[PDB]
Amino acid sequence: VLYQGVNCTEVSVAIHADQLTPTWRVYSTGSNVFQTRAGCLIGAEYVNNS
Amino acid sequence: VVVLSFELLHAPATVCGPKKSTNLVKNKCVNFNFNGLTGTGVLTKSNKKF
Amino acid sequence: SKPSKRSPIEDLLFNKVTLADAGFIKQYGDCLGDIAARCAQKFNGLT
Amino acid sequence: NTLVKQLSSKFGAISSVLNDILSRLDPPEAEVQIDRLITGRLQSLQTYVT
Ligand SMILES: *[C@@H]1O[C@H](CO)[C@@H](O)[C@H](O)[C@H]1NC(C)=O
Ligand SMILES: *[C@@H]1O[C@H](CO)[C@@H](O)[C@H](O)[C@H]1NC(C)=O
Repeated sequence: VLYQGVNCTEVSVAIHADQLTPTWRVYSTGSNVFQTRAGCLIGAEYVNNS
Repeated sequence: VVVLSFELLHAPATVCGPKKSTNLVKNKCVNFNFNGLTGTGVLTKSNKKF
Repeated sequence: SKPSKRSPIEDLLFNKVTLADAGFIKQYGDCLGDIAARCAQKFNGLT
Repeated sequence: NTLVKQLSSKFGAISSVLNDILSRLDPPEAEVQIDRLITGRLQSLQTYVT
C-alpha cells in the first residue's frame, strides 16, 4: 500500500495511535517501509538491484 | 413581538450561548470550536501578528 | 562534474523554466511561513 | 488556482463553509444550503476536468 504524499514517520505515528480512517493495517516490519517521492510505501522491500 | 436581529459573519463575537469551555490542546489533531467557528485540525503557536 | 549529470545546455534549460509544482512530500511548508499556495496546499483535496 | 478559489463561492448559500451551515441549521434546511454548494462545486470540478 502506497500512502501518497505523506511522510512515513507521520503514517507510523498515526498507525500506532489508531488515528487512521481505513481500519485495515498492512503488517509493518523493518525493510517493509520505504519512503519515496510518491509517498510512503508499506508492504514492499526496497532492493538495490535495478 | 420581539425581533432578534444579529450578524453571524464578524469574527469578534460578544454574545455566545451557555456552552462550557474545555482546555486548549495544541500539536494534536483535535475537533475545535472557537466562538462558534468549528473544524478539525492541529493547533500550533502562531507567528502571525493580529 | 555536477550532480544529475546534465549537459550545460540542459542545466540552462532547467534554470530558465520556473516550475510551479515541483512535487515532493511537501509537509514541511504547511506550518508558519505564509502557507503559500500549492494549488490546494494539499488541504482542499488537490494534489 | 481557479478550482481552489471557487470553494469560497456561496452559489446562493448563506455561507461557503459547510461547518457554518451545519452549525446554524437543522438538517431539513442544511441539506438545501448544502445542495446549493454541491451543485456549484460539481460544476467547478466538471469544468476543470473538461
Ligand atoms: C520525514 O520527517 C522527518 C522528520 O520527522 C524528516 O527528517 C524527513 O526528511 C521527512 N521526509 C520526507 C520525505 O518528508
Ligand atoms: C545499497 O548499497 C548501499 C551501499 O553503500 C547501502 O548503503 C544501501 O543500504 C543498500 N541498499 C539496499 C536496499 O540494499
